[PDB]
Amino acid sequence: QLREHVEPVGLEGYRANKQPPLPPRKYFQEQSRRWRAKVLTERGVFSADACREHAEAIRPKSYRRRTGIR
RNA sequence: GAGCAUUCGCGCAUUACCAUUCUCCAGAGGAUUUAAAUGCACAAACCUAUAUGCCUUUUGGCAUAUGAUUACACUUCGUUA
Repeated sequence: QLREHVEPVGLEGYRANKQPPLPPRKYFQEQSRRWRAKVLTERGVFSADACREHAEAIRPKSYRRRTGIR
């Protein structure tokens, strides 16, 4: 609590002290899943969208950990 | 039958990002999402199924008359100052 409010720790810029993003929330995961199902249905497996989405899925991602319940 | 000649038309096809790890994982299951009538309801032509008045009720029951009789009117294409 003192680290949050009393000592001066969050006083630098944004480019310093920035964090990796939190992982995508479940609504956005469901939206992306629906988009991928749409793409594989009406555009095909061998499309640029499907292959690019798979290629972006295979690469690792730098994330944080959720601390709260939301 | 040439032509995306024309239409803020219709249907189909197509559009590529390159990291960098603090995301719980693996299975089981078939919901959600997307796609489209050969499904549903009708519509349009096409084919099939006597007159007066009473009651009608998506339609027939009742008297009369050309009437118990093998018989009878009509679709005429015209054009030559």
